[PDB]
Amino acid sequence: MLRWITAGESHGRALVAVVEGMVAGVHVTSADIADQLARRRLGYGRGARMTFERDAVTVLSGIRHGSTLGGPIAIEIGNTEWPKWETVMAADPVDPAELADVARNAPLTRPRPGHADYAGMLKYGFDDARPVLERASARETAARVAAGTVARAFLRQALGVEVLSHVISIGASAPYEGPPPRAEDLPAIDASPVRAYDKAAEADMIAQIEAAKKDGDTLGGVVEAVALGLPVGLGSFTSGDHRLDSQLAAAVMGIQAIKGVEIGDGFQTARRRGSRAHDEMYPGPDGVVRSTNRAGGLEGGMTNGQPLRVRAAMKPISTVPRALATVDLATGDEAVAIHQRSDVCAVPAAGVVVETMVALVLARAALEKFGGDSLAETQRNIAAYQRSVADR
Amino acid sequence: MLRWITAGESHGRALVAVVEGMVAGVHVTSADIADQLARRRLGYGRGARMTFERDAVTVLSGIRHGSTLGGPIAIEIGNTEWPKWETVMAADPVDPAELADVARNAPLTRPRPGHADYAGMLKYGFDDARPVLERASARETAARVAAGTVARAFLRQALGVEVLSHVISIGASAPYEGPPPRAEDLPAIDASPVRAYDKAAEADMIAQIEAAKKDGDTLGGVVEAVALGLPVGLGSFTSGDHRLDSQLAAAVMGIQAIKGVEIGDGFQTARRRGSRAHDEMYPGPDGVVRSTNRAGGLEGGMTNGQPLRVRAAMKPISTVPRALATVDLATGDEAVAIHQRSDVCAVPAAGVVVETMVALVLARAALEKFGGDSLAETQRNIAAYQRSVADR
Amino acid sequence: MLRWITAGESHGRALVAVVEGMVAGVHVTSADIADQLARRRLGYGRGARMTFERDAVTVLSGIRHGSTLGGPIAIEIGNTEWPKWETVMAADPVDPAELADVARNAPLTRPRPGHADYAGMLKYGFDDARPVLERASARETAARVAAGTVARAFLRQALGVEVLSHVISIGASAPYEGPPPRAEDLPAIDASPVRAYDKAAEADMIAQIEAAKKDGDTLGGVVEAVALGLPVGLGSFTSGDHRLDSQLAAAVMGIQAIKGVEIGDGFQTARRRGSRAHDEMYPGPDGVVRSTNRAGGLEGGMTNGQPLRVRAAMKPISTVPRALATVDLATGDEAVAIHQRSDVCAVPAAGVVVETMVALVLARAALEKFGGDSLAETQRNIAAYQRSVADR
Amino acid sequence: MLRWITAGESHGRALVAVVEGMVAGVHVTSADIADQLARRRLGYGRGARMTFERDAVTVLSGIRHGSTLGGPIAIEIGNTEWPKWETVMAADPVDPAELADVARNAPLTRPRPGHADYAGMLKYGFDDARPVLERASARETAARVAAGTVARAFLRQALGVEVLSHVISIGASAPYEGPPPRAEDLPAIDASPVRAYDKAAEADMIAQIEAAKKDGDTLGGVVEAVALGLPVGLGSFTSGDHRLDSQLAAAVMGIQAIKGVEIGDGFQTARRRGSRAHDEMYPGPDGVVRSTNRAGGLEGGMTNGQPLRVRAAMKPISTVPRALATVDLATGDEAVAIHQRSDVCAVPAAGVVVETMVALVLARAALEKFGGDSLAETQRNIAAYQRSVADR
Ligand SMILES: NC(=O)c1cccnc1
Ligand SMILES: NC(=O)c1cccnc1
Ligand SMILES: NC(=O)c1cccnc1
Ligand SMILES: NC(=O)c1cccnc1
Ligand SMILES: [Cl-]
Ligand SMILES: [Cl-]
Ligand SMILES: [Cl-]
Ligand SMILES: [Cl-]
Ligand code: NA
Ligand code: NA
Ligand code: NA
Ligand code: NA
Ligand code: NA
Ligand code: NA
Ligand code: NA
Ligand code: NA
Repeated sequence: MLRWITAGESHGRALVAVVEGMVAGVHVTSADIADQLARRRLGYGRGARMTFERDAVTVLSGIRHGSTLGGPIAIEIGNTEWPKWETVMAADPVDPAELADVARNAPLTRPRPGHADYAGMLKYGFDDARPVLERASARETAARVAAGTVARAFLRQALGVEVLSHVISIGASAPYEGPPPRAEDLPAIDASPVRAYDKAAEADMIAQIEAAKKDGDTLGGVVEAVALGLPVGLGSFTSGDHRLDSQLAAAVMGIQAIKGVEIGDGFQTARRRGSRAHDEMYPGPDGVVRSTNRAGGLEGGMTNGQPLRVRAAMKPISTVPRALATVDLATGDEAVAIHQRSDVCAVPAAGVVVETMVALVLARAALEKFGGDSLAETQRNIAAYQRSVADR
Repeated sequence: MLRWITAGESHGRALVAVVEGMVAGVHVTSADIADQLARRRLGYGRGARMTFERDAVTVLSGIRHGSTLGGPIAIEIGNTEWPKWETVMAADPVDPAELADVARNAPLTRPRPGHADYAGMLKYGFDDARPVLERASARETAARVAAGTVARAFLRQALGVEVLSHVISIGASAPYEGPPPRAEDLPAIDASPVRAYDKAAEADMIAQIEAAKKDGDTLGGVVEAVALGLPVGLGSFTSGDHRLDSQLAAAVMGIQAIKGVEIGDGFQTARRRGSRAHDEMYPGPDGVVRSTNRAGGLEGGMTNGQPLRVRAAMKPISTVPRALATVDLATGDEAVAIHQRSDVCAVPAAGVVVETMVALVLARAALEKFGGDSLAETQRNIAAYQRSVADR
Repeated sequence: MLRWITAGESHGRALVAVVEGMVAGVHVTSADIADQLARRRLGYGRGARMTFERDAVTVLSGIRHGSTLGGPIAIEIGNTEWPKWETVMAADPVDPAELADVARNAPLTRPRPGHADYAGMLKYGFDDARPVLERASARETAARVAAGTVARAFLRQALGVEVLSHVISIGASAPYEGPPPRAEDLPAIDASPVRAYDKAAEADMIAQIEAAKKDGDTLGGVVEAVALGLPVGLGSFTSGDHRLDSQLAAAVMGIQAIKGVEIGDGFQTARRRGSRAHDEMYPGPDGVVRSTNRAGGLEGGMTNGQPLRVRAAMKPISTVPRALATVDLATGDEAVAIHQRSDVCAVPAAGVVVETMVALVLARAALEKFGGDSLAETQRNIAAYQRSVADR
Repeated sequence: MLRWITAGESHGRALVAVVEGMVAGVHVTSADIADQLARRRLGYGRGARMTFERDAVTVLSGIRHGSTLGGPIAIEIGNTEWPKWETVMAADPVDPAELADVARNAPLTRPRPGHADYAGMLKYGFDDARPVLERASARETAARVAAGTVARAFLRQALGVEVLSHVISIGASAPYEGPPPRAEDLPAIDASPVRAYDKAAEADMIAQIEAAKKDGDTLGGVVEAVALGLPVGLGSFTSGDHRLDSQLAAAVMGIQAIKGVEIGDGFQTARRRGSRAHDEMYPGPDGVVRSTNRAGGLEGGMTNGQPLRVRAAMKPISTVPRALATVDLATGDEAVAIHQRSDVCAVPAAGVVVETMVALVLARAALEKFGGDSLAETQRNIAAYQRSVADR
């Protein structure tokens, strides 16, 4: 089975992604990985969060001469700020007397509302929030995106599938409810300050961000990931855990700051009558065709061949300076929460991470159905299935 | 690790639930299971879907004298309609000539929009939808509820945790946005025709159902499961898959007809400014207290001690008679989809299933943190943790 | 992924096996299951352990008209002795005053050396061994064999693979070290009182059993499972857990009373020089051929196309009357262990269980490589792989 | 759950180990890791396999100031020979014309008997053995040992458990069948050229190696890992996969070149009568005591408190120069296998790897029973269990 794991602290020496169970023969390079990582730098005000200097990407294992080997793929992402943190986040012991004179090593005892700090401190018995926030930080999503690049390459090469995203709403903007983009629209989306597909929505969202920035506040939003070209029959109806919507929901809701996930029209579908809620089927040249995609490409836990549409609701992830009451756990005193990040809105970049998690799940589901140990083998199995479906 | 699996076809001989990894010493009985199963009969018009005769519950393994043994727990739920289906759904071969004279055995070749039928037929290479719909059917949720009863008993006995649900909206009703219920409110909720906690919302929802029923249409809705009494620190921030919101989203989205999941204020949180989106913390007698629960009891992937609130969006699950165009896959001809169920709205009963899936995930997470092989052992570990938290 | 789980107590109402992840379209019937279950009745003196009355087999789910459906397959095996145990092993509470008058309900507080009793009592905090021995009992292997029948059917139909076993040694017999049997030899083996393939070894083993029976003692032995017809490349070298020898060792060592597992010549291979330890390769008509199979069909974690040979060492599983000192945990007093079973040797029947566990692992590994959701799909993928190998 | 994964090719840039699910608060350092890695350099003739220059160890994540953080722990092990391989094993594409002039890049088309080469080439559709041998190589066991160090630290700190190993036999030596060593014996064992605990066996084994070295041959052997101080009740009898012997067998048999695994007296137990096969129990001051440990510390799938003894049979792992016939898969011609390693015997070093795999499994099983997210929490749970057992 395709599996992925991330490791690293935000201010540690490096991040690591390991992907296990990918077939041999998939073409992917360090440049491909760096290109996807660069897409996390996108978005109005993103420079408040990310440093200009790009981190070094190193493929440590599992790829030779631009082709996967079949074994575990380990990718390392450096931390350009490591020299500042090499004592505070040293792996090995440091003289506590030396540490006592390092202002940067001071414990953090005032948990931020909305973050892992409080519950994590209690759970792990930490008197300092540092070990919690270092691992909880959305910097970890860089490692996800490295892993996701492998999944993306597989999906394109094996199935001709493309994954992209666009932003539906930020703050109080009027949601974009038109058709999703296609792959050819990605350049324009990624050139939008808010990674919008619609110009009216783009202007509205930019205005929301400007107003929040002026007020010293922060915003969340809704993003839609779109996967095009999928075959019918990934996922299964045979049990709850095998339903592709279950798997996608796990992967997307597990992203930092995500508080909701929908497939297609989601919560709006729940407000519709059955006569207008579903996608009717009609005869077409090369099989059954639909005129609507309210289902968002999944029915009964499986891909139906329509575009897959997965929406994620992101809470505002940056703590508002001076606004939020908390408690100093060291003393029990009232306190004010201090922020770790200063960006107003991370929704556009969060979209890129949603794409990644969707790609990983889709690649896993494809390998479950089509099997194979090399790309050519998987491709033969796919072709045979496609022929058997066509011959119906 | 706590694990659960369901088996059975809707019209097969019986359903089976197996729960593996529950500690010994949890008090649970066949009567407890039957009581939870009875809660699936709740809801206005539910008798259109469920037969009056109650199915037989049999505990086959893993419980002795009302106490779990520590091994796998297998629960069987009979099918009162089996005599009608004992040939059509016979496990063993039947003379195809005999089968040819059984009208009930006719293949189903007109997939219903919104259901597993089409994709499942293609995926598994079936020329008949029967094997797909028999396993995809929400009758399988009975087996889930049997398993969930074990989880519920554990949560109550080990942690003093209660799980309940109430309905937020059905069709175009105005959503109930007030506080959630407590455990003591469950009798009144379960006595409501729409399992509502609010009388205004109840009337509105009943009206929606009446109008849909008159129009020969069907409805979905939104339900909120609520878990009370949880300790701080179930789930973790250490990776996406360990976040309790990820796990809950998987379990809830994997329920038939669910198209969206939210934690707390979910999608509305994405429309709020950071200054009003989160739950501020204040000093209190026995620790930190909050005045709001916008987070729905989870922050950074972990329980924070507030009520857990998980909302599920359900599409309308019953196919509207004569409304939906489809294709006869045998001929390629246009067709009209024929319904398998006739109930207008299954939202209230679906709430009971959401409760079950939440309970299973919570029990698994509790056993992950607190360990133990017997209830008394787990309880000692819980008490020690609670003391260590209190002593802060 | 193919998964299997067993549930049941020895004296409970029934056993249940559930197999999840088997493809649709595999031909298997209740008669096939009963036939494999009957093979557990084989062996000299087996009637000391098994009652003459055959247990009822019922397929509850996942098979229709003799063909798998693709969903979970649940098989129930009745307990003919249930009426004797229906109070002592009742699932629901019984008046403790009534129980106090039932001699059969007396707690067991004298753990048997060599069994789960002592450690299980301590682990789970039981003051009675009953709940431990009821689940630990090798009666549970009946449920394994039911599950294994599904795996066997798949292996035969998809790959033309056969799994069998023969006994190498019992007690102090001289081990049979000749070639393994082929499928056509199974009738003769199953007709042997000790399921031997060699007549000299058969006589020696029968003599050992006769001597032990006269002395009131018990015996273990060594069995070899053999799987024929496997394709090259099941399992992988990419990590320890993916090595097929790792997976087979887990499955076989997890059988009750097994204390050792070898692949091919195992421990003897460790005593040989490299010049005589391995299987040299030579040109042949339809590919590479070997003249020896010291490796037992696995090299570097993968099938090499030779017969797979897996040997299991079984300790003597029946407690010797009056021989073994133990402690009464209720009092701390010295005691003598009392036996639960009276058979001298269960090695022949244990062989049948080893076959089953090998079949389950092989079926899982085949589905991992070849994928597919229906048998025809898996078969096409297999054929394509076989062609690609042949074309080398 | 505790999980471990390794990544890396033998001649790649680096190896990586990731351990997920270890509690926070375990004291472990890069020096501890390097010390365990150094123990792989032990053994007569080991310098034929390992280069004098020690590889760099870098802890990338999951440990701060010598204490685990609770998140994933990633450890990197450098490759001192990388400059020689940086083109041949480059991750990114290299001009095939440039590669054509690099003798080191020549494909390997003559699979070695006894290795992954042949089956791996066929499985993955490789025309070159290089990608197979690079990942299959026992160099990967360095990454295992890095991960195992974390497990070892946890076992010592949480449970007072020590894991060690000694060599039982090499080639045709007379096996050492005396008592196992204790922790205090490790210095002497690690100072033995063959890591023997017995002086007679040591001399015999050294003689075997000398004779094989003179004859240009290679040897395997048998090693015993010993774990001391374990609590009663790790593992379970509730299913085959939960039996600790199953889990240990998987972990040990998954080590390169291992062809057999035994618990305690293993295969010899299968040749004994029940009256002499098991460990009788007697009253003692602080509980039940045994006078023998034929069981090797496990009964019914669980630790019984005696020393755990796990034996592994290793085939000879280095290919004998000029001895083994194979086939050139490029041409179909007969060929002779060429060796990748030149050491006569790797049994002593293999023992260190067996220790590591045992430690990982034991740590996982301990965390399953005792739970906890920090060491102090786990320790409290352990103490409470120990008290509850003592109070019996
Ligand atoms: N990159 C980010 O800052 C981010 C924040 C939240 C979710 N995903 C990504
Ligand atoms: N019981 C039901 O009919 C049902 C339908 C959809 C989801 N959950 C339960
Ligand atoms: N059927 C049996 O009695 C048995 C005993 C031990 C192992 N496998 C089967
Ligand atoms: N280090 C080694 O060479 C080795 C070989 C085989 C098994 N384990 C380790
Ligand atoms: Cl912040
Ligand atoms: Cl319907
Ligand atoms: Cl016995
Ligand atoms: Cl070699
Ligand atoms: Na390929
Ligand atoms: Na669409
Ligand atoms: Na208890
Ligand atoms: Na609330
Ligand atoms: Na088929
Ligand atoms: Na053979
Ligand atoms: Na600690
Ligand atoms: Na010992």
